[PDB]
Amino acid sequence: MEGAVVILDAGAQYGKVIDRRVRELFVQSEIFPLETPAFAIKEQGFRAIIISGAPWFDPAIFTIGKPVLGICYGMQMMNKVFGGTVHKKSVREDGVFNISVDNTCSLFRGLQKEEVVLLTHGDSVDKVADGFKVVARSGNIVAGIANESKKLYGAQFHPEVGLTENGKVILKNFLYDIAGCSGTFTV
Repeated sequence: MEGAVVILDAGAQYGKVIDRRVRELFVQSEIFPLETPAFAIKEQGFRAIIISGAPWFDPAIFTIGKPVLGICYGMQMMNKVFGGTVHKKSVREDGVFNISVDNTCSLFRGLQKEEVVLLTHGDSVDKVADGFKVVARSGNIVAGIANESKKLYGAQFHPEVGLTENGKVILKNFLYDIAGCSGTFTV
C-alpha cells in the first residue's frame, strides 16, 4: 500500500537483507516475487521499488514513474531496459573496494568523494544507457548510475551490507530524500 517500499530480490536471501535495512530506517516494506507485474505494484500504491540480485522480471517496473533503486544485478537490468549493455564476468572476485563517488548526486549526499564499498564477483555495465550519468566508478568499472529526472538510481555495489561503510546513508538518501518515505511510525 501507500508509503511502502516493494523489494524484488533475485538473490539467495530472498529480499531479507535489504528488508532489514528498510525496517531499521522505519519504512514499511514488502518482499514480493521478482516476476510481480508492474501494473500490480502501481495498483497497490507502493511509493518506491528496490530491485536487487536468467530470472524474469517485468521491464515496466522501470517505466511507471516510481522511484527505483537497482542494486547490483538490479542496476544491470535498469541499464539494459533503457538501451545499455553489460560486460560479462568483469568483476572476477568479491572484494571491498574504495571507489570514486559523485557527491552531488542525490543518492550519494553526505558521502566523501571516495567511499569503501562491497562489490561481488560478476558483471558490470559497459555502454551506459542514454539519459543516465555515471555517478561512481573505479577504472573500467562503472559502480553507479543515475537518471535524476526519472528518479532511477543504480549501484553496482551492495549498500545493504555493513561492509559497505556508508550503505545506510545511501538507503536513507533513496528512501527519504528521493522517494519521500517518512521515517516515522505510529505506536
